[PDB]
Amino acid sequence: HTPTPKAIIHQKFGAKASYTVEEVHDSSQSGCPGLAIPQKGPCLYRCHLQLPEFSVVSNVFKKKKDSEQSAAELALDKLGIRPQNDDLTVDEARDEIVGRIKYIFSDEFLSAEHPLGAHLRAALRRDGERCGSVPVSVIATVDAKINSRCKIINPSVESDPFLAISYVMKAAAKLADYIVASPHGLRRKNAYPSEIVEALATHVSDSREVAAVYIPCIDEEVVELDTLYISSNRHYLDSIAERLGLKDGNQVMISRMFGKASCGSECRLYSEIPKKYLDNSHIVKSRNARASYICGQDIHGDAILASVGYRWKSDDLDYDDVTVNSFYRICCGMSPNGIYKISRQAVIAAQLPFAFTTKSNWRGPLPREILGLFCHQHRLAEPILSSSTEVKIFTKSQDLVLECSPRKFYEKENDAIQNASLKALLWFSKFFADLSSESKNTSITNGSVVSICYSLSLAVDPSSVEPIESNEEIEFEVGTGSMNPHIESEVTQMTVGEYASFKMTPPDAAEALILAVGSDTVRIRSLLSERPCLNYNILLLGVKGPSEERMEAAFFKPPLSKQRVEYALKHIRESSASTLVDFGCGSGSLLDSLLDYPTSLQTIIGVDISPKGLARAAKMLHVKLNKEACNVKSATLYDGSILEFDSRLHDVDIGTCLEVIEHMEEDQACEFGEKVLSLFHPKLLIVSTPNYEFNTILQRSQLPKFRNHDHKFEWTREQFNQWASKLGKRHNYSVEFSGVGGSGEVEPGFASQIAIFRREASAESSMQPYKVIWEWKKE
RNA sequence: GAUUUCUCUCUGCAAGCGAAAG
RNA sequence: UUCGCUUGCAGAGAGAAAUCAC
Ligand SMILES: Nc1ncnc2c1ncn2[C@@H]1O[C@H](CSCC[C@H](N)C(=O)O)[C@@H](O)[C@H]1O
Ligand SMILES: [Mg+2]
Repeated sequence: HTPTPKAIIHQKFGAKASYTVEEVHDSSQSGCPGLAIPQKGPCLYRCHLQLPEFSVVSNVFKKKKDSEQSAAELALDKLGIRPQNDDLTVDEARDEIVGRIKYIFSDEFLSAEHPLGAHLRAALRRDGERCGSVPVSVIATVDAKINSRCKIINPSVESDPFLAISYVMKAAAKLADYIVASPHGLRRKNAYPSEIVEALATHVSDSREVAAVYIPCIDEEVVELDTLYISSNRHYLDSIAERLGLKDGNQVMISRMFGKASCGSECRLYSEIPKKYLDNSHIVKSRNARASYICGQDIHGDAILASVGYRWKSDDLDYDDVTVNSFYRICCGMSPNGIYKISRQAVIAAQLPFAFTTKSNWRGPLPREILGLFCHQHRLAEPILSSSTEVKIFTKSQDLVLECSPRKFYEKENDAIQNASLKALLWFSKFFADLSSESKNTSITNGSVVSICYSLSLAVDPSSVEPIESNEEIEFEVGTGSMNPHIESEVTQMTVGEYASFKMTPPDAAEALILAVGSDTVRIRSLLSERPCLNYNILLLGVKGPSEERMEAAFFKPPLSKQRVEYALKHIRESSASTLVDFGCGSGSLLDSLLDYPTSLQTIIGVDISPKGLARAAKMLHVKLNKEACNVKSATLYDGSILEFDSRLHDVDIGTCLEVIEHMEEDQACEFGEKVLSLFHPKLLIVSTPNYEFNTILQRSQLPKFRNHDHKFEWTREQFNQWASKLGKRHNYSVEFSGVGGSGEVEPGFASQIAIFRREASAESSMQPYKVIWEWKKE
């Protein structure tokens, strides 16, 4: 385990080197002088680390988090990688161990917070000769110092736990100065000074029972509930020992911790210690199959599965009631299909799907998560996921145990990752077996989700009818085998509102699963000896059709938008002019295309109310006017509302307003018309807004049948034509209609309407509401 | 227990890119 | 304007790890 974060390293040298995050830019965005707008792009970071002497700085970084490491990275490479490089000399681990123990049985330590303190303190309360003796297993387990050292002296400790006990004893013998090995554990040589212990008893901060499990090594034997009792006068281990038949707790062994996700409590497996490492007839005991699986360590003889231990600033014992069904849960919790079931809270109801749709059609824990959780509990390294332009590898201690690669490259980081993670999970699921006839009592598409309410009961095939798994609401992906098959086939017939039921004479649920779900296990065990059937009762609550991925497509050969620009460009060259206005210049596409070709225009102007849009445009104009601007001499962009008059724009010859009107109110459309024609006097004006009747063709793949979630309205060819001509006549303009898209002949009409207002006739004050956000004039 | 590191998910927000019935 | 993709920031929630005055 080398996760050596430069950061933690600094914690070893006190909170003396302060970090400061500073935000700087990397010129990764277009440089545009003069713009009064601000495109707040991602800023990169670099960290400041003030260590006593000198201070170090990280160079540019994308992640605030990476930089802080980077500062610690440059702080330690300048020192000589002095803290990371330090590792243990084998014999030096014995010194740590030795010196550590010595400190533990020292006077002062007796009143320490560290779990040991309660253990050591508790050891004084042990009856008879057992007094003052802490059991070996505790000196090795509770304290990680001993473990970190023990691991270095021997990795074989992980597989064989009795080894840490022998190293503990041997270190105790070499340092016999205040440590005496007793048939009852380790004990101090001399009495704790009377005052220290009295001082201790004054401040103590004061018959409980903790149900656990009893695991036999004899396969035939049943695993049963064995409730152990803890008393303030006896170390909890003696209580466990007492149940395994032994005489001391000094005999008790302790496995690593496990099963938090499976059972919900931190567990240990207490078994006995072959008298060989203790004295440090001779008939070793039978290996305990079950016990060994659960904890991933080899254990002998019977064992006790329990969740007990001392916490920190407390003398109080912490525990949880492990029960018979906690045990079965822990097993099912080892397979991936099982982990999924437990994570989903419906073991008999769910199943680990075989395929991945979209992260919106899935249900329960992601293949990736349930995978990583799987490896860590399995004594393995986080799975390495390879993305190419998917390939997932499994690593455990430098050894490769699984390598996978999926053929389809879904268009998403997560999705390709999740699909590979399922294949992997299916494989491991093949190592432990999991995944009959039916009778019934009272059209759905793959890629849909059903919300059922199901109820399961175990009873004798006809005090015998007992509920096992109930559930009010759960959603299931349909067609990915994400639920028990019988319930799936049953449901795909049902329609919303129905309650169907059926039973399995031969229970389809592997008993380990039935036992994992059911609380009164004693009654469940009985029913399983006689003909037991499993009753399913489903009520359908809702459904949701197939997924929606196919979202966008190109319909018109040249894309609609460009034809619209082209069309308006034709009018600009056909009638030659000077000044042009762009009421609603999005990001400058009209102006983009317009400055790509030598056009007899003199000065351009864009007006828009969108700051995010005016920014993209000014940058484009900056680059476009740099190539030889064939004819322009004063480009300008105003952040303003076209529904407003600004004296700065006068003498407009050509006037563009490409489909903006439809983006505002129907009166705002009229008011805009009114002002543009009357106040600005454009010699020519081009307005576009799509023909509404066309939307019926595009649907084939405020109002119904609308294009944007922004359009306030949409017009028919007759609606537009009317508004258009009313405004025209009332202001002396010549109006002609045409569109882009299809053609004026084919009945649908044009896909987008266009009205060309022409001044036939060919009262002002100053007010500058707008705000010049960008300007430019050849000098 | 103090502290701290690293992850993943959720929602919020910003930006870059691409496209379109804008 | 609108949608989709990618990345950075904040907050919340779950999870793993490590050190702690001899
Ligand atoms: N009242 C108003 N004043 C000015 N601009 C407006 C406005 N209401 C909407 N707009 C602008 O109208 C634009 C509509 S979409 C832009 C289409 C443009 N013809 C192109 O093809 O690039 C948006 O950029 C929006 O900011
Ligand atoms: Mg529009």
